[PDB]
Parts: sequence; C-alpha cells; structure tokens
Amino acid sequence: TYTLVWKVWILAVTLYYAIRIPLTLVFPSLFSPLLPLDILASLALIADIPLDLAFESRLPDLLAALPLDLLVFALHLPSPLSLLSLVRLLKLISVQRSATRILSYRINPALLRLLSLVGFILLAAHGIACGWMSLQPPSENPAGTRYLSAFYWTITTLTTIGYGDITPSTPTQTVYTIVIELLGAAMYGLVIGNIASLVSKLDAAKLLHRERVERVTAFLSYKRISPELQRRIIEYFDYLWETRRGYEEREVLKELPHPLRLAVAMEIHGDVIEKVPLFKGAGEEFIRDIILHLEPVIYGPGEYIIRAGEMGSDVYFINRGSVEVLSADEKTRYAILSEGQFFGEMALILRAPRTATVRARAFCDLYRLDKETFDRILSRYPEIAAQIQELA
Amino acid sequence: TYTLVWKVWILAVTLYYAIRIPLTLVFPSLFSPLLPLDILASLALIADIPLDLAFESRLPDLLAALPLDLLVFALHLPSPLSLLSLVRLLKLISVQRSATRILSYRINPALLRLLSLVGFILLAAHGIACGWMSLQPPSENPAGTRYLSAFYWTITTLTTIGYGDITPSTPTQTVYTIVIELLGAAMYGLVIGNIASLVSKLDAAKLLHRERVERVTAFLSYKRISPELQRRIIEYFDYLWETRRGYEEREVLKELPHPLRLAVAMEIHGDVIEKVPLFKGAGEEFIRDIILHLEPVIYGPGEYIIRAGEMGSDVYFINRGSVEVLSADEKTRYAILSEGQFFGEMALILRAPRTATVRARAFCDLYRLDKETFDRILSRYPEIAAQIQELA
Amino acid sequence: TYTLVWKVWILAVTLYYAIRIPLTLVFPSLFSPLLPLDILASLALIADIPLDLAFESRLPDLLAALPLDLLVFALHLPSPLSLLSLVRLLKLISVQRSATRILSYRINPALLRLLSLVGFILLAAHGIACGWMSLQPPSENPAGTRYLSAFYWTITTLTTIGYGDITPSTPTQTVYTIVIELLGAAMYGLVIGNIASLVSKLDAAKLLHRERVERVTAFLSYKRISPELQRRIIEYFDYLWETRRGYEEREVLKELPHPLRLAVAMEIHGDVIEKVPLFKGAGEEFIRDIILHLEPVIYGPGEYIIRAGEMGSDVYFINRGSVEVLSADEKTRYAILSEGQFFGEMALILRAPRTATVRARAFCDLYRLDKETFDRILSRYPEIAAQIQELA
Amino acid sequence: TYTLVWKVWILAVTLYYAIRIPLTLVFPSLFSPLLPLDILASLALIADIPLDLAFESRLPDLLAALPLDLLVFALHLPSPLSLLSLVRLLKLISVQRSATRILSYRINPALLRLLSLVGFILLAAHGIACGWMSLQPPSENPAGTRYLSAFYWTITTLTTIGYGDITPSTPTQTVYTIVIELLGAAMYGLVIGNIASLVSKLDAAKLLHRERVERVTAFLSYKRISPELQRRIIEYFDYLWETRRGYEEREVLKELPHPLRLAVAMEIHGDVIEKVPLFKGAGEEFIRDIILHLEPVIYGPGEYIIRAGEMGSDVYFINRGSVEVLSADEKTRYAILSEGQFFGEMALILRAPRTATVRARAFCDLYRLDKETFDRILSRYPEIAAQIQELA
Repeated sequence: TYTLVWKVWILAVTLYYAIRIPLTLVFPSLFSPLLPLDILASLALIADIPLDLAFESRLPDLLAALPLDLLVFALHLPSPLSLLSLVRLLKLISVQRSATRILSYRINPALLRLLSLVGFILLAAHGIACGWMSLQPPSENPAGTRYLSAFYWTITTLTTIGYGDITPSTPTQTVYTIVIELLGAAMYGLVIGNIASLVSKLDAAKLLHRERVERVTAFLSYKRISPELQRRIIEYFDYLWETRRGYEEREVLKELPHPLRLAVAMEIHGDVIEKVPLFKGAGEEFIRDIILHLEPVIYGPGEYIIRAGEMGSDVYFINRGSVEVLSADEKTRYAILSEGQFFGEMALILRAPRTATVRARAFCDLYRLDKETFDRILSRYPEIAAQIQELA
Repeated sequence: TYTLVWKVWILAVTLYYAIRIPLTLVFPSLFSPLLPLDILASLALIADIPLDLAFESRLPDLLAALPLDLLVFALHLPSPLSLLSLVRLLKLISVQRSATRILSYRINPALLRLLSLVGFILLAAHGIACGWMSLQPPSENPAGTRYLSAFYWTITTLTTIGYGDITPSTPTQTVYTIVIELLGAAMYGLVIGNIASLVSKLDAAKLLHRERVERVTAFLSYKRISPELQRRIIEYFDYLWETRRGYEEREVLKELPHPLRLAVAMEIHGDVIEKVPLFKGAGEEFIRDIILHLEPVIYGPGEYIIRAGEMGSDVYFINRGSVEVLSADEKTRYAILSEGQFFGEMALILRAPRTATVRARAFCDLYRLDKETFDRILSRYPEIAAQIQELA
Repeated sequence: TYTLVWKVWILAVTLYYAIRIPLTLVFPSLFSPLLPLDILASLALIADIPLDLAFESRLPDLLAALPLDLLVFALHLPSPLSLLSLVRLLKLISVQRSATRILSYRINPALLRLLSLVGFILLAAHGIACGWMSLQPPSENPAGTRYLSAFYWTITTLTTIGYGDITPSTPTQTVYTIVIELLGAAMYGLVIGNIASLVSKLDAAKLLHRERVERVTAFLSYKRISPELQRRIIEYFDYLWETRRGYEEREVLKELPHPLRLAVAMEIHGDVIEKVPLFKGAGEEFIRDIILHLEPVIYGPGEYIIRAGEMGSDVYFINRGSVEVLSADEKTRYAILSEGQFFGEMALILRAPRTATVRARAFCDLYRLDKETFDRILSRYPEIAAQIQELA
Repeated sequence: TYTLVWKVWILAVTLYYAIRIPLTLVFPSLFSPLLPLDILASLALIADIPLDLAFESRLPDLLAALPLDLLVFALHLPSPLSLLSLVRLLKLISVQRSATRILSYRINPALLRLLSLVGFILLAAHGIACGWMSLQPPSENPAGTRYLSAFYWTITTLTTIGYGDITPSTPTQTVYTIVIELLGAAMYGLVIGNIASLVSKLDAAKLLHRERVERVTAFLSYKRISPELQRRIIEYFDYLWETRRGYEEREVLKELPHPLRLAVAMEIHGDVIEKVPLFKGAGEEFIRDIILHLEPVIYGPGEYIIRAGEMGSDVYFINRGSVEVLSADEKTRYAILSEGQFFGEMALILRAPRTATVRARAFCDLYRLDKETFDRILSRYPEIAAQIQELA
C-alpha cells in the first residue's frame, strides 16, 4: 500500500507531461515560468526506474527515462527536430501496463479497456488540436480562442459529425486532415466495438436461464403435454431464478476441490446430522462420508414426497422449506416439519413399507440419502454395521 | 394489480416533470397558468415514498421527494442557481429500477434496455435543445420556431449527421457544442452496441443446429462415406429441426427435477403402458420405475427395426410414427401398427430369436426398453419376479 | 416447384407496387398510360389469397388484397386522404415471411436478414425521396433532376454523411427531416449490428480450435514440460486441424441416433472386419456388436504402438495411416502394414506377452478393440465362446 | 521457403498494378516513360500460372493472366471501352486467398481479416479518387493539387464525416457520389463489425474465470455460508487464476490422445515414482499403469490433509507446494516435506489407522492415489500382487 501512492504519482506526472508537452511545442512563451515542475517531474521519471526494478517490455520506461526534453526547450531547436520531445509520451504504455494489472479484478476488464480508451482519446485529442493550431497561418489572436477552435475542430472530426464550418485551406493542412480523419474513424470504431462488447455479455446469467426455459417449453409443446403441468414447470423455473439465480446445485459445487467441497458441505449440514438417533456416538469419519453423498431435490407446493403404502427407500433432510405429514387417507394431519429437521429415517435399517403420507407445503429444497448408497459406504465401517443390526 | 396503476401514474408524473422543467427554465412566462399540476404532481411524488416503503439505492427517490422546485419558480432565482430544479430529474433512476423488474420476464431483456435507451435519448434531447435555446442571443422570435430549430440542431448533432447549416458563434456556445458532441457520440455508440447485442443472439436455436449439421457433414466427408447415407443423415436433421427445433430428447428433460420429470414421463406414457399383458394388475410403484428407464430412438423411413432371425432383446413402444410388420421374406405383410401401440414384447420373459421383420414407414419417434434394465429393476420386486415365471 | 414461380411473381408484383405508388403520388401525370399493369397486378394480388389458402399473421395479405387504390388515382383525392394508397405496401410483410422460410436453409440466416435489410433500405429510400420531393416549393424543373437531388439527399441523410449543401427551409420540411434523421440512425445502426453479427460467428471452427491449443500450451508451460514433446503436441493439433477440421471423433458421432450410427460404423468398418481368421463364418449380429465398440486413437510418427515384451491386451485395426513392424531389437524390419489391414490380433484368445515391436510411420488414425470389452460382449453369444476355445 | 519470396513478389506486382492502373487511366501522359515495368510485371503475371500449377476458384488468376491491358494504352481506346483494363485488378482475389492460408495460424484470423480490409479500403480509395478526378470539368491545375483534393473527398465520404466543402455539381457526379456513399457506409460498417468481433473475444480466459467465481459466490451466499470460508474460496480462485490461468487440470489433458497423454504424465511423474520402496524393481508396464490413475487435488494453506487417528486410504505425491508433518497433538513438528517427495505410503499394503497429522503450509498441488484403484489395477499383475504380501 505504499507503492500504490507512488503509482498514482507516476500516473499524475505522465498525465502532466501528456497535457503540457504539445501545448508548449506550440507556445514558446511557456516553459520558462514553469521549469521547476519540469525539474521535479523528470527527477520523478528518472527515479521511477530503480523502484521499477526493486520492490516491483521494459524499453518504454527506459526511453521515457532520459531527459531527451529540456534540450529542445533550452537550445530552441527548430520544428522538424523538436518533435523528439514527444518521446516522453511513450511513458503511457508503462502506466497502461501497470494499471491493467493492479486493479484487473476489482472491475470488469471490458469497462477498464473502455475507460482507458476514452482517456487516451481525450488525451490525444489535445495533441491533435495542438498540431492543428501549430500549422495555422500566424495572426493576432489570443491563446484561448485559437485553442478553443482547434479543439472544437478535432472533436467534430474524431466523433465523425463533421459540420464543415472551418475546413482545410493549404495542402499541408489537407494531408494532416486526411490522416486524422483515418484516426478518427479508427478511434470511433474502437469505441463502438468496446461498447458492443460491453453490453453483449452484460446479462448472461439472466439470458441463459431465459433460453433454457424457452427450450424446455418448446420441447414439451411438441409432446402435447397438459397446460396445468406446463404452468407448474414455468413457476418452478421462476422460483429457481428468483432464489439462486438459475444455477443448478450439483453443477456449481463440482468446480471446488475436495477440501473446500467437504468444508462447504460441512457448513451446510452441520445442525442437520447431529439430530438422528442412529448416527449418535458414531465417529467423525462416518459423518464426513455420508455428508458428501447427499443429493438435492426440490418439490413444488402440493407434491407427494412420500405416499403411504409405497415401499420407500430413502430418507429426506429438510434445508429450506416446510412440509406437512398426513395420514393414509390424507385427511387427519399428524404434525408439521420445518427446516433443520428430517423425516423418513425408518428405511435405512428396515425394508418396511411407508406408514404415512408427506405432502409439501411450499417449495422445499430438501436433500435426500438413498439406501443403496448408505449400505455401500456402510460396508467398510464394521462398527456401525454391527451397531445398526440391534436396531434392525 | 392495484400498485401497477400507481407505478404507471408515477411514470407519467416523472415523464411530465422531464418534459416540463427544462422548458420552463427557458420561458418564464409559463408556470403561472400551470401551477395546479405542479401542486398535484409534487404531492404525488411526496406521497409515493410511503407507498415506496409499505406494500413495496433509495436516495434518488428521497432527493426527488422534496419540493426543491417551486422556490426557484416563485422567488425568481437567477440562472446558475436555478439549475438545482433539475434535482427532480433524478426520479428517472427510480422509475428505471422499478420498470426493469416489474416486467423483466415478459420480454427480452435486451429489447427492454434498447427501448429504455431510446426513451432517455429523446427525453434528454429535449433538455439539450432547451439548453441550446437558452444560451442564444435574445431576439424577437416566436416560441415555436426557436424551439424547432434547437431540436433540429440537437438531433443533427446526436445522430452524428452534422449538416452544418446552423453552427456555434460564441465561445460559450462552442464549449456546450463540444460537450454534447461527446454525449452524442456516446449515445449513438450505445444504440449501435445495443442493436448489435440484440441481433447477435436473435437466432441461436437455428444457428446452433446449422453448426452441428455442418460439423457432422465435414467430419463424414473425411471418412469417405457414401452420398446416399449422407443424404439420409441430412434429411434426418431436417426432420429433427422441423418437429422439435433441433433439441435432443434426453438432454432437455435432464434439467427438470425428479418429481417434475416423473410427472412429464407419466403424462407421456400413460395410455401406452396400460395395454401390455404382463404389467396388468401390477402395482403403481412398478410402473413408476419402468417409466423412468425408457430410452428414445428415432428410425428413418425404411429402416429395419427388427430383423427376423436375430436374437432380439428389447421391446419398443410407439409414440408418434407408424410402422409395418412383415414376414421373414419381407413379402407378405402381417399388419400395421400406429401410435399408442407396441411390439416386440415377447423378449422380456424369453430368450427366443425374433419371428418377424418390422420395417419403419415414416419417421417413428419410438421409445424402447432393454431386457438387462428390465431384469435389473425387476429384482427388487419379488412379486412380479414370480408373476413372470409362469409366463416364462 | 410450380408455386416457386408464383412466389417470384408475387414478389415482382409487390416490388412493382413499392416502386410505383410513391412515385405516382407525386406525379399526377402518370397512372393513366400505365393503368393496365395496375389491372393485372391488382388481379394478381386478389388471386393470390386463394392460392395463399389452398396449396399453401394473415391480415397483411388481407389488407393488401383489396383495391383500396385506383379510387384515389381515379377520383383525384387530395393529399392527406391519398396516403391510404400506401396500404398496398403492407404486402412486403407477407413476402418477407414467405422468403424467410422457403430458403431458410440454403444460406446463412444472418446473411438473409442483412440482404433483406438492404432491400428494404433502398426500397424505403425511394419512398422517403418521393416524400421529400413532394413537400418542395413547386417550380419549373424536369422530373429527372428534381428526383435525383431528392434521392441524393435521402442517401446523404440515411448513411449519416450529411454534407449539408441542400438543407430544410420551411418548418414542415424540418419536421420531416428530424423524423427521417431518426430513421436514418435506426437503419444504419441495424446495418452495423447485422454486419457485426455476421462477421462475429464467421470463423467458429477455426477459432475454437485455436483457443483449445492456446489452452493446452499455457497449461503445459506451467508444468515445466520439455519443448520437444510440446512441439510434438503442437504438430499433432496441426494434423488434426488440417485433416478433419479440429473435431474429435467420438463427440461427433454421439449426436446421431442408433440406426444411423450403426450404418456409419458399418460403412467405415466393412472391408476391415471381413479379414480376420476368428470372425470368419460368425453371424451378422456378432459383427454388429463388435463394430460399435471400437475406439479411435491416433499415433504420431515414431510412436511405439506395441513394444515387444509387454503383456499386450488389445488388437488394432488400421484405417488411414501406415505402420511398420520391427523385431525385438528394433533393427530388422519384418514387413510394412498399410490401411485396410490389422495387427496384434493374437491377444483376444491368448494371455501371451507380445512378440514384436510396431512403430508408426506417419500419422495413423487406427481403431482398437480391448480384450475386456471383447470378452464382455462375447459372453452372451455362446457359439463363438466355444469357437474361440479350440484356437485358445 | 523459396516460393515465399515468389508470393511476396506477386503481391508486390499486383499492388503495383492496383496503384498504377487507375492513375494512368486518368493521365495519358504516363505509361510511356514507364512501359518497361509493364513488360516485367505482365511477364511476372503470365509466368505465375505455371508456378501456380507446379510446386503449388482458379479463373481470377486466369483472367488476370492475359495482357488485356497495353492494348488500351497503346491504341488509345476511348473511355467506356478503356475500363476493361481493370481486369488485372481481379488478381487481388488470388493474393487474398494465398495470404489467408500461408500465415493463417501465425496470427489471430480476426486481425488478419481486419488488416486485409484496411488494405483494400485504402487501395480502393485510391481508385475511387481517380474516378472522381476523372469526371471533373477539365482546367489548368497541377496533377498534385487535383489528386489531393480528390483523395481528401473520397476519405471525407468513406469515413462518413462529410464536411461538405466540395460537393457534386453535375448529375453525372451526383450518381457517382450516391453509389460511393453506399460503398462508404458498407466499408465503414465492415470496419466497425470487424473491430467489434476482434475486441469481443479478446479476453475469454479472463472473463470465463470471472463468471465462474461470480457464479460460485452468488450460489454460496444463498446457502448463508460463513464469510471466512467464502474468503478462503475466493483466494483459492485467485491462486488458480494466477498460476495456471483458470483451467482445471483434468479437463485440459482429456483432449490429448492416449500416447501423448501417457507421455505428458511420464514427463511429469518421472522423478516422483522412482523413490518409493514398493515399486522398486517393478516392471515398466506397472509404472505406466499406476501413472495414468493419479488424481490431482489442491489444498490451501492450513488445511488438514491427514488427521492422525483417521482410517486413511490414500497416498499423496507432492508436485509443487510444501507441507509439514506434525504429531497427534499438533504441537511437536516431525519434519518438513517439499516437492519431489511423498507421504502416506503406508496404506496401500495395510489397513492401519493413520499415525501422524499432515498440515499444508502453502498451496500444495499434490497428486493422490487411492487404495481401491491400486488393488483394482494390481489384480492383473500377479507378481507384484505376491511381492506386496511379504511386506503386508
């Protein structure tokens, strides 16, 4: 955090050179009551390269490092030889390459390139305006209203509006006008391309979800499906969008490695698995094996989770919704279960057919565990394998 | 549905302020025979925030809530201090954030952003035209033909045409012209970017299908394949496009959860599975286990589904097409089977070689069931396992 | 193929109306020595709707069907009431919706939308030029050089160049100029958006392949891999691009259904499997089971396919390359094998260690068969299971 | 490498014709003191087609091959018949189709199309400027300042700026101006479309990684997860970006074929597997079977790899990080292990519970081997199966 203020100082110094140098190439009456900031700023640029080595594709800084300027501005070099004082303007490559990585994950990398392009376009419109003001016929004109017309012209040309009120006169103006018309078309094409690349990927999570629903609907209309069930599928996708933004559960935490996925499943199913009267007193490495084999399912409002009279093979842990427990005639309510609790646990040890009917109330988000998977990962731990038989 | 008319009323009130405020900052002769709508509208804006709390990133509404206006327009505040009456124009952020979610799934979210941008561009071209008309040299000119020229100018500049018939004169006009040339280039770049993002994803289902066929064709031309079979593959992809829009069956209903996928398979194979003389009288939880293990295949016209003399291991249920049953010499037709019926059922219980040849007639869309899968999910139900032996 | 010429005739008739109607709304001296084509063309439009029903979102054709025109042009209706003769111009929606599906898979659907947009832009620039020529001050001017200036103006405005040599004069011209400046910006944004969507997906097969190689290279440089092997991987990807255009073998023919995939594998491995002295005389349903379980691998030039002294478990069928067979010291060449033949077959029946070393010569493209897969699908056919034991 | 200089010579000759031919169609005073390069260049073009056949969609070269020119320029053919000397300009299709494949994998194919388009736009702006200079009213004007104004005009029109200082006068100028306004809008739309397609796919690896992290974060905020673990996941994704650029290990080397994947795994795990005292003296075909079944996992700093007292089933090989070995109380350090070494090896032969606790120090990048996979691929090699029992 103490080199960040130095990078900001370097950015300020090179932004100062980018504003000052083409403005003083036109006006010789400057630079003399402003030389001390030249001294401070060239000392800053020559002192940057030891801090560019220590505590920190190298030749832009090396070419901006030397005082190639101050020699033109003292010895009063003529026009086609003065322009090498533009070599300091190569410093912006170094500042660009530093700022494109010191904050390359705070913000969107498309927005960063767009802001950098807008910065370079204004900072280069200043230089083009200074060049246009340079190759004018000299006359008595204050240095505000001869710069303001040149900046008006180089904005009218670069933004391709082209009013045409003030135009080239001489051939040496017309060649400069042709080459910056090419630069204006290039910069404005780059701006439109960056805005197009910025607003194309602007909504991807919300457009991929919209494409998937349109896919499922246009498939199920071919199978001549009922409209009630199709409305229920559409409201399922509305719930799954407005809670977890479209993403499926088991495809998200497949990209985590094993210790992080174990830790996430441990933070989720912590209070849920220290309630059952079968895993009580069991070891830690048994919990960490059953906790990685839970599978998420989502029941809509009014779905039958368990019908009484079915065989029944799985046990359900509730994470988010609520659920209700009914009798075999679906008339007399036994109780109501909410998040943090479980049901259907009397199937891991036993083959018996279900004894109650469990209907959902709202959207549930409940995890389940099979019996085949339970007995498969129960085999290699013989102590719980003998513990469950006395309850069996 | 009674807050929707209130949101429409709020949108109308803030659209009214956006049209009125810069038009009355230029003309002082207004606001006096039009004050009662100011009263009604500021009461609407100050009454919106209790309904913005109850029955409904907060400070735009809070800053648009206070009557910062009417004070400028009564006490006749001068020009650089009057412009704070623009604070009411911050209300459009609230209306934007409400309308971007109350109908965010009726229409395409790209079209919504494009329409919002066109609305803001016209509604801001009005304000820019009022500013241009404000900083004109005053003269005797009716208030229609001095607004019409200003709106003509601010459309010629923002749409980057730039005729150049009426241009800046003073420096204080030229600075305003430079800054709205930048705004015009920005808004027109945003329009081109949104149109490009709208017509890029406009045909995805029809372009992905076209890419897949071009992939398969360019691969099979490398293997030096026959042209007849390649024409048959291309007409298969034409059928699969013009019926179910390219999408494969088993990748679509893999994104549904278990109860919805069960219900869809139940609505499809309802009349198909209550016909066989083996599952008759069998339980409900056996149908719901064989109905999730059917696999779709599609035979073209003239394909051999079953050849007589083969071993034969699977049973086929017809969903959409038609099919014909032939003898072992493929000369004497036995019968014809259409949708809703089945064939090949004498292989689940028996090891016997096929006794007839079944050729397709048109494209079939028929589901099949294996014998290994049948015996695998038949093991855990012993009652049907003993029921099938007496037919075996 | 006899309704195609009728659709071309309908397209010609409505293109004729689109060119003629705004040109005769300006000039009253027309329509009288050109009425017989009006008769023929309105008869064509009113006769299209029975052929639009028989042998073939309906109301554009129904509104273009009636002779709402000829009444204006005979009874000489004035200007704000004549414009309903534009109702015939609604026919272009029907021709658009017909042509967007009768050839929707000959060409790229992006190119079709771009060509349709260019057609509508020229065909609407004609109408806008007729409107501009209509609201001019009348004077003595030939009907060529008053149309040519109007078409020059409506191309200078719509393509956003905007010279500004001929400009609006009256307010009723300026309103028309503002509204078609908006239309010009809209049409030119649509053109840039369609060109951008056309050249973005223009090279996808050649850019996805380039991304995959850059991915593999940037991963393997992290593992600090040798440069020789990395050059060999890059030349492997060059071979796989310049033969089958990047696509992997087993992901392409996974999108075909079972009968087409069976037929493709049958056309490939036809002459290859009627050579081995183990499958000779075996049934057809054994070939059709081993021919679906072959797996493609690709060896580079100089790779060791089989080393003599290894255990050896698989048999290799050559499809495209060539290969050479060497002794155990890799010094004395036995023979050379080319496409259509096989090697390594003495491992399906036997457990014996390999007896020769087989090096590749060029890139091979050879299919292999395992021994576990062979014995797994060999179990259910007992006759070949007893046939192979006497060779075992 | 000796046909590359010939392709460069052909490109130079046709670039010479593209610059010269429309410049000499305007000026008749040329071609006479410059005929020897016509002789050399037409001989080059007619000699290209035998080298286009030997050592190397054909008719552009065949139509550019004949000397259709020199006849116009000698016999002084008039204006509407001279223009067939433009047939030589069809050579650029051949040079385009050669250069689009001789370096089609050095650089990005989007940048190549953009550079080709800029080349054709300048090279066609020259021809359009020559045409504009051709249909001018003739007067006394030097051939520099009558070409410079025409090139200024055809750049002002094609880049859609449109100053409007010099405009059409005659109708035959205005038709030419309309048709090249259409060409200017087309070329500038193509430039904006190619820049948009170039900067849209410019950062894909860095944007896909950013989308995946935003996906995981927005999912885990729904599950109400702890902020400490969420910060640990975000720093895991920062490590995985700044080392191997986001790409997962086992999805990258799944696209290599079997011999290259074997060779890569051999170059990685070479010094790692010749250290264990169990595989010492074992055969080569056992190493090449255990080296393909290693699975990469990544532990963060401070994770528990092995807890002392657990059952323990796997052996870990370290590739990149460092790790520390602690006692059962996590207080007394035993030793420290770095890359190239391994731990946990006393579990392949034995069922015993772990005896030490191994915590990570930094990010590890370590490969592991299971015991089920080890015994599964250990079964088919009986010699090592009996070798491990005496250590068991």
